[PDB]
Amino acid sequence: DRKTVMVRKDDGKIYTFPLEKPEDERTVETDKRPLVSSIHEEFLQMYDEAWKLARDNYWNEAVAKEISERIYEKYRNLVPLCKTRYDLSNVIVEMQGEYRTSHSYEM
Amino acid sequence: SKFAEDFSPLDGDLIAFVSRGQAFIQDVSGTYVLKVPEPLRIRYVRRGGDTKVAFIHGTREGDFLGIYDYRTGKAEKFEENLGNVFAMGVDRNGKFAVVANDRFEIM
Amino acid sequence: TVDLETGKPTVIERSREAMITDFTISDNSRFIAYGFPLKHGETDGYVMQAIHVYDMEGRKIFAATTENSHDYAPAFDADSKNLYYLSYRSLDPSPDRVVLNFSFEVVSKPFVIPLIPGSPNPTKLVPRSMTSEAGEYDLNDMYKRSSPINVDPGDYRMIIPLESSILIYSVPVHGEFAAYYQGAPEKGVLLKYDVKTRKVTEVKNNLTDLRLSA
Amino acid sequence: MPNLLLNPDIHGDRIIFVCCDDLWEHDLKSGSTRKIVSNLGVINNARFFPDGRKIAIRVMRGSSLNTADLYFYNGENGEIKRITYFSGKSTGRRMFTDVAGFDPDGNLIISTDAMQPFSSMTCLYRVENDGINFVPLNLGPATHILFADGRRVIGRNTFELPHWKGYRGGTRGKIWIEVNSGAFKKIVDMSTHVSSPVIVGHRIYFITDIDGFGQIYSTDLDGKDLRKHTSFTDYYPRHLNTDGRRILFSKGGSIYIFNPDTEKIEKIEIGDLESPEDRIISIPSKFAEDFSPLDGDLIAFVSRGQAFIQDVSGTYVLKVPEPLRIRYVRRGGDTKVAFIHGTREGDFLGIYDYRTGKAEKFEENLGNVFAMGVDRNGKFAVVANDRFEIMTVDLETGKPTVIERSREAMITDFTISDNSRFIAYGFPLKHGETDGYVMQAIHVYDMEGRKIFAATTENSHDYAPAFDADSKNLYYLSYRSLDPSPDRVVLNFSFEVVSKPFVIPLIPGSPNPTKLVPRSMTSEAGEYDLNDMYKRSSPINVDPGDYRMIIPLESSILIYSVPVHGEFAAYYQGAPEKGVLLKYDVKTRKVTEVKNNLTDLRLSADRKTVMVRKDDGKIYTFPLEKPEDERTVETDKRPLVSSIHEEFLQMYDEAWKLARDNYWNEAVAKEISERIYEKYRNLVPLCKTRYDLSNVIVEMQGEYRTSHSYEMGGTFTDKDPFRSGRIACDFKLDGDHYVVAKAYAGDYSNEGEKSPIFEYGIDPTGYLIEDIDGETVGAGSNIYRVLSEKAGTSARIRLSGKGGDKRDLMIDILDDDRFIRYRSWVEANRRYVHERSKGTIGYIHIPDMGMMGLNEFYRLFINESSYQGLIVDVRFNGGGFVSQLIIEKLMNKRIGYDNPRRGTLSPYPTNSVRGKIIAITNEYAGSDGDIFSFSFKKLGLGKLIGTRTWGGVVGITPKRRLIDGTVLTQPEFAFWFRDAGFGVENYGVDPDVEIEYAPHDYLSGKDPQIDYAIDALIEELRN
Amino acid sequence: IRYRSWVEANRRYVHERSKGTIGYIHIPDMGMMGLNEFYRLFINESSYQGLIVDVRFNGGGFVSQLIIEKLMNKRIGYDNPRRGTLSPYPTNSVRGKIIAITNEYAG
Amino acid sequence: MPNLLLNPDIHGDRIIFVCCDDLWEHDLKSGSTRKIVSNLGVINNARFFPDGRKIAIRVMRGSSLNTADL
Amino acid sequence: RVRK
Amino acid sequence: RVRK
Ligand SMILES: CCCCCCCCCC
Ligand SMILES: CCCCCCCCCC
Repeated sequence: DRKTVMVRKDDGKIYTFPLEKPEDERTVETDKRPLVSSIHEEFLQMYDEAWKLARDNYWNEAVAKEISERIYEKYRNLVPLCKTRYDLSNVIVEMQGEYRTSHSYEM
Repeated sequence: SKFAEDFSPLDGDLIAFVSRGQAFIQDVSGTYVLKVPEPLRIRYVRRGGDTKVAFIHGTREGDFLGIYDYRTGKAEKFEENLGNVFAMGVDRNGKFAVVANDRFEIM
Repeated sequence: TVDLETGKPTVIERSREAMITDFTISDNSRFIAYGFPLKHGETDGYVMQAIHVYDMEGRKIFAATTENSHDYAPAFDADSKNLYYLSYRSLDPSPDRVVLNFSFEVVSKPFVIPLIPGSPNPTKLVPRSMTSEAGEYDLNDMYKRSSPINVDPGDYRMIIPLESSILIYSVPVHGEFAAYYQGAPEKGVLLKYDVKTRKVTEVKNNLTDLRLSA
Repeated sequence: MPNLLLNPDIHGDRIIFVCCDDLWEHDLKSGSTRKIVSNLGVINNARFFPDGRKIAIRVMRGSSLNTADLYFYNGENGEIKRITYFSGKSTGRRMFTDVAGFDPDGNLIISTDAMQPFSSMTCLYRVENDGINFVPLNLGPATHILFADGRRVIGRNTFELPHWKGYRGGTRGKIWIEVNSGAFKKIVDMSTHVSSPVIVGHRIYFITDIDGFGQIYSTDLDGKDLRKHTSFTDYYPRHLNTDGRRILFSKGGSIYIFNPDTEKIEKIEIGDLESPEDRIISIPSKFAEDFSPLDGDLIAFVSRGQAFIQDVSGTYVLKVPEPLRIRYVRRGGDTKVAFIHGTREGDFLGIYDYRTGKAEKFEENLGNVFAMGVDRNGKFAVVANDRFEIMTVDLETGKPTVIERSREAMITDFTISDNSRFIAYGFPLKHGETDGYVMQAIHVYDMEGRKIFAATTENSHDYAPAFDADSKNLYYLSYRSLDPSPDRVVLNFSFEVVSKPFVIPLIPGSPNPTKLVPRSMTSEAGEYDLNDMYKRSSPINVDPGDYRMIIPLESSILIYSVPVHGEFAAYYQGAPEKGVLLKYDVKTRKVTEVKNNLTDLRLSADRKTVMVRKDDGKIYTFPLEKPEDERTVETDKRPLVSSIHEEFLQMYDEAWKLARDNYWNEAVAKEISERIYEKYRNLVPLCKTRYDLSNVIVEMQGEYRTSHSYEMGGTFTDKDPFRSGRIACDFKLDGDHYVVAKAYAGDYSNEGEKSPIFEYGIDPTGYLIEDIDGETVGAGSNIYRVLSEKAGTSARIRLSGKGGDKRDLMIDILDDDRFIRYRSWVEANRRYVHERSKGTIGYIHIPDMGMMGLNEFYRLFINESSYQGLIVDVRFNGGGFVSQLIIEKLMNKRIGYDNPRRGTLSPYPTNSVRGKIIAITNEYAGSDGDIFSFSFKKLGLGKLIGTRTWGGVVGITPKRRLIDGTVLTQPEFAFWFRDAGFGVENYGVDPDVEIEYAPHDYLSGKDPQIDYAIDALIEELRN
Repeated sequence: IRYRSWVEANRRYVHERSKGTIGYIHIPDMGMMGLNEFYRLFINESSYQGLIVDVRFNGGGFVSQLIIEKLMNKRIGYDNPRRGTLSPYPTNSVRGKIIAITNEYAG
Repeated sequence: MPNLLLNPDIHGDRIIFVCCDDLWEHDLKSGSTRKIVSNLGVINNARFFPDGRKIAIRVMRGSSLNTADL
Repeated sequence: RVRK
Repeated sequence: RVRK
């Protein structure tokens, strides 16, 4: 409706103010309700995504179809043994190495 | 806040935002919060009507368009694959939506 | 109620303790909210006051409030959807600076009662998309749906519900010597509470009395 | 360097116990040890399940371990899981919400008050589906539940009481037993306290100190055949636990074993286990205090016992080079600051120059200092000790010189004239060795001629003395402007705003400077003459209020005002008081606001810099001339550094000293202290955590064998408190859905007294909870957890009642619903008393003798006082100090009436009870509760029904805390009842008629105490 | 000023004549002023062996019940401090024998 | 549900390794295992000193383990 | 204040 | 208020 403006400032916070009265901005709070999730459900989700991006973005589509399909299950079976983000990292990095190429990082 | 993203203003002075793969409809205050009833990986949330919001849900298969009405509850999720979505928007009359994928298509 | 046409007065209710001088009429002329002084014994040391609401249709009286303290200054909102009033129920003792004693100085607070069950406290700013009002008048057990409005306790004498704010008449604590011997008027101040910002401000001070248009 | 082991449990060869807040397991066989669980917060109890496989653990969270919940541990897969989301309230003395025992089927039975109105109602519950559902045993409050031969064994108040050795009050631990598949009989009820009961074979083994010290005993399942087994002398034994064969327990920090058969006691060998980093980092703001402004726009402040000189920014910080415990820091020169250093010996004056470095510390002892100040010319200092003395210490030599000594209270309120010649101070006095009030008159001391003068008369309270720049007139405040303010609920009047400023010119003949008397019309310039100066006193024309400070300026005066407000928050939450800085212009005689939301204020020596703390906890600083220009004082830039072992020793010695210095009886103090010091000091080095120290300290406080020796505050963990989502309801698992078993509500029209669901015009009772915020709850979804995750917010809850009735409302998920449950209870009992007495008896309940008590008493006193009979239920009364006030009310006797032309009679007095009164009391009512009970009988206001009360009438008033914020208390005020002496202490009060509340009474759902009371009054009401 | 002068005179008189063993309090009326004067001295005179509650010339009012309720208190205990003097319980309790003075000008 | 063991070191019968970011010790002889150190952050390397008595540990800290110390 |  |  072009009447409401939402913005983020260099302080990381999010604010909102009417375009007509930009002096009246409020702070958008979100940390009131805790965010809830399951480590094993997220870890699987994250592995599959990492596995998909690795496949979908490899420079050579051909090599991708093969490497992906040949390393998927092998490394997926380790996810359930992971309990920490660091455990997941170990699995994911090792599967990224399966492309035998440079620039496969995790930051 | 540590995993938030895609903050968007809705009607009735409401807010929509995504975090750790989950989506929410809340007021600036963050006191009244509603989670979109959808499994992991909500990539995007966009105003699609008075009390209806359109979303992009991602899975190992790909990205799919969805719709949720935080008033009634109806959340019929589509199945037509859209590939890897990176931009999504809805017209002001909630008739259709525009989507951009990594195939370099606009639809 | 006296028919301004014919002249026929019709008694609605009669208290047996004191006069019923504190009353208000809804803007749609359907309800009459008033303070009803009562006692739970022909020798009680105190007289309680419960707000009563009278419906012109069906001609029946309802209990807006319970009979355990002093509830007053009833007032309806423009659309006649919720009833507002004040009460000395927010008990909290204040220390005496000379004599080992405590008194209830600022225990006044405003409350509201939506005349339509299901509807929330309008001051709670509950998103319309998340509520389903538009029910229908039902004054039964309305004293159960009662809810306070988030305003610091004090000494209030009037509450006026407005569109997006509420006016409140405050009376800062003070001695009673001058009032007892010199009949000196009491000093109040008109305050404003913005429902949105939940912030309070001063509208007018040095007031000793106030009246408001229809 | 060994650890402090404690609270063990045994099972076969394996033995679990607590060390460093974490849980450990030891195998007698191999002799090895290992930490099986950690990083959950502070753990104090671990219980082996029947199979010995899983373990139930009670863990505390919150800075002061103010919250707690239960966890499960599966030693098979190493799984950990939170079981309860009650966020039970606990304190050092009452660590509620724990494991009660295990039923024959091998299920866990817990004890909690999470859903009860009174903390002491630690009722028993059976855990189902790992915390999904909770089934009540309706056996009443209990701490232990054992089973033997199909017989329930209940242990009431059987937890350990280290803080009170030799306790013989009514709340002493007792043991009951089933005899007729529903009938119960009390079997162990010794004169002293019985703790940690266990059953090996067919004997119950417990601990008591009837012989003068803690030991282990046992008796058959009939409380008969008593036997004394151990004969310890070093440290009391604690936490008995068994597996059916041998008993396990801890003592002086070691884990021991007792074999019922052999009757042999043996110590388990464990040795060193964990020695964390001794050098710790803390946040200065978290322990800061005594913030003061210096010259060059510098700041001085104390934290965790250390002192610092920094800039508002907190970028340039200097620590005062002095060992632990700096009590006070005060500007003493351009670059020099005077300080008060405390040691086990006492408090001493010191001086430091943050420019050069010279820090010559004095040695002349000053006793216990509580106020310190320095003149503007750095010549001397003024000090106030707990001896009630005010003195001047030569900042050069170090020779303190006592000026005057009060015999009522400390002289902490004083000021020095800018020319360093006069010292004005508040002098607390009495006109009788038994007066009910203490007056305070300002005194002025002249350095020349060395003589004291009376600035004010001794008939009220005069304070906040302050001199003007030129040192010509003395200003001060007083509560003399009497004028009553009406109470809006109870027929009463109080002195709310009776504070007003006054002035006294030090030169006779000179008028009140604020009177603006033309100089041409006066002839000042006389000469100092402080004689009968209280006669020349004059007020300054400023409306009466509640002033705490007065600062005379050139052509204006600053005044600190405190608007009237309730005291609930301040009394229970210690919430700071809110003030506002006001300015009065002498010329215009108009007042204005300089700064609000202030909770504290300090002012420079030059009167140019103002330092204050606002209601947001932060500290600010602004020039008095330009108050609009304030900056925030930051201190968390530089990490606070310390050593656990150096601090722990320091803290122990202080706790040990206060306990000695504040005990009501000096004699007993000299002996107990000297006899327990070393014994407990040797445990400090074994402590690694604040919790370890607590154990040592509390046990040493218990050595005074008196009530009110508590330990509150302090930092025990960095874990956030547990959360519990509440909507004032009771849930029950029925099939695959949770049903609203109960919907609590008290006075619908009051505030915060009902389930938030009621606001939507529907009683949730009976309805089925479908889902909360989208997530489905029920058979496979813990509603308690879900609610916990929504605590403090509003969530959408879908409900379902009779027929196709379905609701979908936005409910406020509260963080707590105790009060709503309390009010519900009171109203229930109130409704009950009416119906049963056919509307002829009133009911009133007093939860404690504090602000809340005062609230609840009057809340119903105004509707129940005019019935034929009155029941003043004071069960579970937590004590306080306002008992005398409530008694004074009930003491009134109706002797007349007012007959109006219209209306009903008016009883005289108004606050008079119409007829017969009767009091109900249990063992859970103590302190002032004790006083009230004895008094009720003593004054013959009526009969007392119930059970002997707590028995701790030695009051306290803490005035000093530990460097970590810990607030320890010491029994300092022994209550002496006429014709009974101190008898009440360590005993309680005996009711005229004793009506027990057995476990079977709870099973039948009957209150034998309230019933008797009602039935008894009806009998008296036959006349 | 003359009233207070009188009260203080009578107060000084009662002390000297009872060799400092009797207190004095005067109640001008049973209104706000009475309440003021009663407590003004009640806090310094209530702990003498005896107390004189002079109510002559009392102009009436309504707070008599409140003042009686005070005097009705009987001292039944004390608080023994480690430092300081005894604290009578109740605090608003008259220490000993009380005696009232009244004339025809009190109604 | 087993864990993900990794980066071990050996010394006689004793064997230290990492599990759940924490350091564990295993004794081939007895066949038992125990966590010897925890709550320090994320550990990825543990080395036995010569005497086999002390152990040098590398632990990482920071949201993204961007920092480390021994 | 002498709490009890 | 019943003044007297
Ligand atoms: C400086 C001493 C502080 C004493 C703590 C509170 C005492 C109040 C007496 C009621
Ligand atoms: C409208 C009636 C006014 C009554 C005068 C004051 C009555 C107060 C009762 C104390």
